[PDB]
Amino acid sequence: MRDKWRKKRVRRLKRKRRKVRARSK
Amino acid sequence: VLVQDLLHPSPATEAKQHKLKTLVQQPRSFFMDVKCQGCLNITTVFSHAQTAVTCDSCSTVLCTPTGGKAKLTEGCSFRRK
Amino acid sequence: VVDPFTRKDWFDIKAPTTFENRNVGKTLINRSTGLKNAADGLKGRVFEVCLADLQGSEDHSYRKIKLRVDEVQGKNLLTNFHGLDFTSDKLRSLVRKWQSLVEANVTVKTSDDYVLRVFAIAFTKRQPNQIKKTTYAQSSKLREVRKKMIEIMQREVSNCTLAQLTSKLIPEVIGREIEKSTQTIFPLQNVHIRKVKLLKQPKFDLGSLLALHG
Amino acid sequence: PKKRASNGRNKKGRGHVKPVRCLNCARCVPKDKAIKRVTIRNMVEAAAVRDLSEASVYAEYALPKLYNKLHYCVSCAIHARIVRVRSRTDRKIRTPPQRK
Amino acid sequence: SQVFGVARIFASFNDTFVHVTDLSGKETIARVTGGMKVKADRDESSPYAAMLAAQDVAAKCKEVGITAVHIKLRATGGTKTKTPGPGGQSALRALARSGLRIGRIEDVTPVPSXSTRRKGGRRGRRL
RNA sequence: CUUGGAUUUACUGAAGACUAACUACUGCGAAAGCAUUUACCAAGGACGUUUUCAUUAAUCAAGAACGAAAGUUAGGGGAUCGAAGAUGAUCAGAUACCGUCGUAGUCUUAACCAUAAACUAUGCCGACUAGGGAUCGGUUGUUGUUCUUUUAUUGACGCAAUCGGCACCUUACGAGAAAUCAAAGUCUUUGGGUUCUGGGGGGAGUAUGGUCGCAAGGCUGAAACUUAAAGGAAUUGACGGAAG
Ligand SMILES: [Mg+2]
Ligand SMILES: [Mg+2]
Ligand SMILES: [Mg+2]
Ligand SMILES: [Mg+2]
Ligand SMILES: [Mg+2]
Ligand SMILES: [Mg+2]
Ligand SMILES: [Mg+2]
Ligand SMILES: [Mg+2]
Ligand SMILES: [Mg+2]
Ligand SMILES: [Mg+2]
Ligand SMILES: [Mg+2]
Ligand SMILES: [Mg+2]
Ligand SMILES: [Mg+2]
Ligand SMILES: [Mg+2]
Ligand SMILES: [Mg+2]
Ligand SMILES: [Mg+2]
Ligand SMILES: [Mg+2]
Ligand SMILES: [Mg+2]
Ligand SMILES: [Mg+2]
Ligand SMILES: [Mg+2]
Ligand SMILES: [Mg+2]
Ligand SMILES: [Mg+2]
Ligand SMILES: [Mg+2]
Ligand SMILES: [Mg+2]
Ligand SMILES: [Mg+2]
Ligand SMILES: [Zn+2]
Ligand SMILES: [Zn+2]
Repeated sequence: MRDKWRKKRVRRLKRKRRKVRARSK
Repeated sequence: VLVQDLLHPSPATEAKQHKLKTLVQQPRSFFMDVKCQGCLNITTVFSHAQTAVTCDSCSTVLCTPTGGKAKLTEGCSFRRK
Repeated sequence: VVDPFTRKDWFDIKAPTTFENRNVGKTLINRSTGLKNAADGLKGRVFEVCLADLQGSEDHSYRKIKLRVDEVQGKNLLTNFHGLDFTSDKLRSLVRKWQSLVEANVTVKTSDDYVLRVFAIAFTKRQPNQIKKTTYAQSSKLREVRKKMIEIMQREVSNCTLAQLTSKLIPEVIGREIEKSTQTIFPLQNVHIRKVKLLKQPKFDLGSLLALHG
Repeated sequence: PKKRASNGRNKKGRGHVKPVRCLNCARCVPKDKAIKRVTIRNMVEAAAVRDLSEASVYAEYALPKLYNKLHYCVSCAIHARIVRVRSRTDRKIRTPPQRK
Repeated sequence: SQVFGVARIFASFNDTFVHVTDLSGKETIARVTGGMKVKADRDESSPYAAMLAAQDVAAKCKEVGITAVHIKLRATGGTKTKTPGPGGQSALRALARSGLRIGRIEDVTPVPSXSTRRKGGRRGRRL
């Protein structure tokens, strides 16, 4: 896939990782 | 040109060079003897003067500074020293 | 259903005496009725007519004069000067590449308190023996030319009445003086007063207007 | 690889050039990169310059010209054949085409 | 001599306006558009429709007393194209061939001295 | 959207933006960037100099200033365009292209953010090596030229030199895998000074820790595992809803 969209997908996936870890702080 | 006299450049081509690009650098400026029209009193003025020089006798401006050589006022005659 | 042209009355447009051919043309309006007079709804109209028509000569074909009607005398409309402008094609034919365009404007009032904006335009002139492709003036020269334009338009408008100024615009008196005054700055060509705008008018003086119509 | 030594534009000794919109599609294109054509056309087609001259109330009235400067993006210009694909060696030639 | 109107011809790429006023432009004498002469939207701006539109304008002009007109051709202008539409050339030729007399001709397309942002977006309209 | 007068026409007014044409293988700036006039404020390069000081310099971990657009916070403005959204088409489907509206945004003031194909994909300083014509700034010598004003001390132009720039054309001594390059040359005949970066392709600019940020995110930054190629430039062909 396009590198720009591959980058956007990972940013959205990193965003999810941060929110999930925050549950237990 | 493979063979050329670098120590004795042609004086014609030597005069077209920049003042720092000759074999030995030498200024192209000079000093002048300025006669104001009013009187006759030798006043030494630099050719590239940055000052509005006035002669001692009469308070008349001899030259006005410019970007390069100073511009002598009307009625003022100069002789290179 | 009604054919609205049966109720139209024709009027004649008269230019001031500053021009030559004072018979500009004809206009029409709804005939004067009880509710609305034809006179009051007809004054204030602006007519844009080419200066070549007002003077006969074709040398003024590229300038067009705005005439504002401000008095009606029977079937005659007494118009006054409302503005000056160039034709679009004339201005586009002057703006070439490889040359400098310099413009200036100034707001100035006449002797009779007519507030005007006068727009001057000029271009750098290519010398007859010139070899290089472009003819550009340094920005310092353009500022000096622009300063010279402004003080000449200010002088040649504020020192005369609006009627006298109209007699100045027709032979390009101001344009010829700007070109002469800027000779020692840079050679210029096509020096024109390309536009005049009325911003504010003094209190209406019918006697002053009537003197401009015979 | 590099196709043009000029990068397809005319920006040297400059950082940024403000854009222009293609006449045909309104695409933002840098002013130096846009394909610009200055056109001076007769306002009346040569077929109609006669009958319109007869209908004129003015003896010896010159018909005004139509002045326009057109800006095209690369896609607008190539599609409309304003510019064409040239060979690798013919690309370097930047003198105006010998047509007029 | 003659009685002049002003033939304000607005020729866009979607239509053609043939609008004749007086000298001031405050009085409308005849306004016939190319869309009143055809039943297809695609040729409202056709040269043929503009010629028919101009002929109806000239006939209306004659019965009111307008014997000559000045021409003020314009394109859409503004942020859009400055070149006149295909119907503007035909409406001008039709008026001259209809017995109306022609005075000054001028292009009065509105041209900005900059301008506002033009529609289509940064990448233009992709077709 | 329109006989409740749309679109069109003239005059008048108000709002915000934006600075057309002139505008260029032209200018300025450290870069990002900078294009209406005038005034003011403080800067700057180059040039000229028989002025002055005398090594005060070059490049620079750490540490700083600035840093397009988008984005964030709070006021003000909100014309136009216009993410989102809504809608008419097209389509097998299109919540896509196309059309009509449209909110954030677009503009500005106070703060943040610190990233771009932020590109010349080419670090900075110094020296040398080849021809040519243009051009911008300064200076210096000179015309069957136009003009001040009637001439000079007018300005423009013309012809020569020169210093600095933005570039360009030819050649290849030379370099390179080639494309190409006056530097990407003076590199196995290998050493002028110095900073930064890379070590097959992925995993991955990911995880984790730290730190900065209001957030978005920025900076720093692995490993397990997986893989024989991935890639660069060019050649012949084939194909193209590319041109002739
Ligand atoms: Mg390619
Ligand atoms: Mg950039
Ligand atoms: Mg296409
Ligand atoms: Mg410039
Ligand atoms: Mg620079
Ligand atoms: Mg650091
Ligand atoms: Mg920013
Ligand atoms: Mg706000
Ligand atoms: Mg808004
Ligand atoms: Mg749909
Ligand atoms: Mg949508
Ligand atoms: Mg859309
Ligand atoms: Mg919209
Ligand atoms: Mg904001
Ligand atoms: Mg980066
Ligand atoms: Mg680039
Ligand atoms: Mg880089
Ligand atoms: Mg560095
Ligand atoms: Mg070097
Ligand atoms: Mg020079
Ligand atoms: Mg070799
Ligand atoms: Mg080369
Ligand atoms: Mg190079
Ligand atoms: Mg690796
Ligand atoms: Mg390849
Ligand atoms: Zn003396
Ligand atoms: Zn495009």
